[PDB]
Amino acid sequence: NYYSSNPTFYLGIDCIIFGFNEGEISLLLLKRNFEPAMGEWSLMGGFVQKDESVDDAAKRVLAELTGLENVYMEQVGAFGAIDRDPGERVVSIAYYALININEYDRELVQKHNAYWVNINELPALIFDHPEMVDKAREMMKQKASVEPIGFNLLPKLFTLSQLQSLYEAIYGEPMDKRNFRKRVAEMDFIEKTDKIDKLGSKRGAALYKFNGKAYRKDPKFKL
Amino acid sequence: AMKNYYSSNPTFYLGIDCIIFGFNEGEISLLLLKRNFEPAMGEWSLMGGFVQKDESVDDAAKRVLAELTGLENVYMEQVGAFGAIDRDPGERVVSIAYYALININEYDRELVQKHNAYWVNINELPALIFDHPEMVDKAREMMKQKASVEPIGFNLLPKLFTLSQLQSLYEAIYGEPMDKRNFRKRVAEMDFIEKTDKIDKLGSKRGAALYKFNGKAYRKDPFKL
Repeated sequence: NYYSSNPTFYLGIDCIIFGFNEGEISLLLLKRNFEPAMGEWSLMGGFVQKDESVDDAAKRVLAELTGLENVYMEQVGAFGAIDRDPGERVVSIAYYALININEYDRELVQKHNAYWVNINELPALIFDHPEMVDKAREMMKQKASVEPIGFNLLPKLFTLSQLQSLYEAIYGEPMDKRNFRKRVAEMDFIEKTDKIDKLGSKRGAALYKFNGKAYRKDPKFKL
Repeated sequence: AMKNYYSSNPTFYLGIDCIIFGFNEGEISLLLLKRNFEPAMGEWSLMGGFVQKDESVDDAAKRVLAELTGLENVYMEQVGAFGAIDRDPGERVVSIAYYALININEYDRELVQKHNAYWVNINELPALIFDHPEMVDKAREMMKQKASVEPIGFNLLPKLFTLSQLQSLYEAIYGEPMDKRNFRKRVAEMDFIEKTDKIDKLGSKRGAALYKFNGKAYRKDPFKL
């Protein structure tokens, strides 16, 4: 009764999907195999349905591309400039996700014509997607300094050089090897295993694990 | 082929909701509606509205705020998009919450009276309808974080303020007492907080030195207190 004199709008979802590999952060991007903007680069996206909450729409859109569930996700914001989408008025809610770049459904990715691209060497993204990406990076950077969300970008078992390399990539600057390793030593919820990562016959390094339960007993993450 | 790329999807009401912070006599307050309209007439809520066809989401938030307070060029931050299915039991509404910092000594009182709105101490709030309590919590958390790293607090104060008022404000932001001496030191070292030759006079017996925030000077060189 009360709300009907107001207009209604398409509610897009757009996903900034972060991955980490070989000292580089990358985004999972569509090279669109559909109109509008076929052939152009964009974030993975969709629309909110009547079935679902906005949060669940984000989960669904991410699962449609990657097959993943229970993904670490944060809402970035609601982008609502009038002409952000030239085809129609669409207000899009952006989310970012941190996934293990080693674990996703390769079939689904191939069928969406999607690609991992280094975050500092992105092609031109359509619409206001470049803007969304900028805001997502800034928020993730900020959160990753005060909370251990970084470990979602790594496999369950990781080495310290891998971990250092992650934080070097997040902040785009080198870190002192020595004192970084002391910060981890006195961080109790980062447990050292008896397993090693064996890249090759000449390469090995101790594998560590992130202990979620032990972190929440004392949420003192800072590095 | 893309003929129904858009139209195959549903459309939703886009709500606007404003958490409006004020500060006065050492307390942070929120400007709330005791609704004089339905739904939830007689219950307490945030100031609200809906995005229209001619306007962006941010401009909707400005408009809504202006409808209540008459204020423009207000410091505002988008809090988030709240899109749980049943947040509004009457109808499906995805609402985009904003917070605003205003000077409680300057607003349109008849506009506020028209909307039957009242300032309430943020620690002694009435029950708010729908998911408004969740919006306030998130807004408080965000505003607190931002105020430690940027000088957004000065929007809560008059152009001229005493260090006593400033300290009081930050004590209220952080809900804890601060060391008067160390606080004075951090303000003395900030060049963009200029001391004035004016004093705040309450009676003939009360006086205190007034200060000013110089945004120009600040943006030349950025704040931590």
